[PDB]
Amino acid sequence: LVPVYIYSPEYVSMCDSLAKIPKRASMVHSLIEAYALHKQMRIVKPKVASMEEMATFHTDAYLQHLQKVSQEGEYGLGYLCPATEGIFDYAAAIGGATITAAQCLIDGMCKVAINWSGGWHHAKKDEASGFCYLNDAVLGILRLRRKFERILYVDLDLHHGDGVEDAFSFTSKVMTVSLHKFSPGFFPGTGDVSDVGLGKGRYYSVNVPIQDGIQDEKYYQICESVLKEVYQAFNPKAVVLQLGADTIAGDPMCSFNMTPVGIGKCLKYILQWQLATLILGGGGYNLANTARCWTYLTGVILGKTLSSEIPDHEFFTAYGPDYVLEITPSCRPDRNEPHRIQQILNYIKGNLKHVVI
Ligand SMILES: CN(C)c1ccc(C(=O)NCCCCCCC(=O)NO)cc1
Ligand SMILES: [K+]
Ligand SMILES: [K+]
Ligand SMILES: [Zn+2]
Repeated sequence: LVPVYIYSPEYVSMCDSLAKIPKRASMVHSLIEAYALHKQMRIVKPKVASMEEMATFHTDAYLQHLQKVSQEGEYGLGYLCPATEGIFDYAAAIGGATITAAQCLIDGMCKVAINWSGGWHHAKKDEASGFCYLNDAVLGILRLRRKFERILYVDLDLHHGDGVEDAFSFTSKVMTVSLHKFSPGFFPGTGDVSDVGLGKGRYYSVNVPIQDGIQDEKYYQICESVLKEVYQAFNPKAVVLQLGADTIAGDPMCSFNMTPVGIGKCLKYILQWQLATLILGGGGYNLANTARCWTYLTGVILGKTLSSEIPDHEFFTAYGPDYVLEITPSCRPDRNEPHRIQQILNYIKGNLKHVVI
């Protein structure tokens, strides 16, 4: 019935410590609360993932090493994933939160479960990557598999959801769809349209490479085109949706030129399928804009229209100088040639023809 909102004071305090997005969790929760949206959701405390729960995907060797280094502060713990004190605990908290959301969906407690602090899509079974030390999305998908036969993973973060795609590269039980920037030197470097999965999983991986400057209209046209085909061919029983906000105009990633409205249209399209849906966050480095985005998306989920004026709350000053919920696109050029986008969409349409349930 009402959406499940994964939250607890302890969980947010933990997430707030993440070095790349300091206090972002509190900002997001704070704005959602200022709009009184929590009163329309079922608040559920997340559990902490146990070593064995994390091991449903990650290797013991990796988890044991992560735990060891987290104690002092060849597993990818380099420049992007430094071994800081307590990182194992922060990771287990987020993995546990996504698993908890998955469990709520399986129990039929709700049709939609939200963990805005999740979405660490780059982590591999035995390697940390791109600020991600644990892949909570994979953990949630594996939990959902207990109830739902086919799971669709959709990743709208600016970056390719390589960790999730790789985890399920060889299977047809989980289809991964990622829309992302694909350019020379842009992390992680994978996900061209020709990347369709491997072996029994061939054609069960979908990738839409996009160039700088994409805006809401074209982005939704692409997303609707792909998801329509995906739904028809794959007939998913549940969905895990990653909504990293690093695609939003104003993000220091300076790549895409989206607004929450565009991402909201993609979300609505998925919500109309009326399937169990696990909602996750992800990237988003302009903190106030990420809070604006996810708060607006929470409103979309609840079917509510929010006031344009940012309500007074703990982080009010961060929304200056205009203090409004809407985000204005930049004047950066759209580098996406219509013909190339059309080619990409047709290539994908053709690939999905190979998918038959
Ligand atoms: C010259 N020098 C020392 C460097 C140059 C470039 C990078 C980099 O791109 N790093 C990758 C940035 C991480 C992208 C992950 C963001 C995200 O939200 N993923 O989902 C690093 C160092
Ligand atoms: K993506
Ligand atoms: K797959
Ligand atoms: Zn990202």
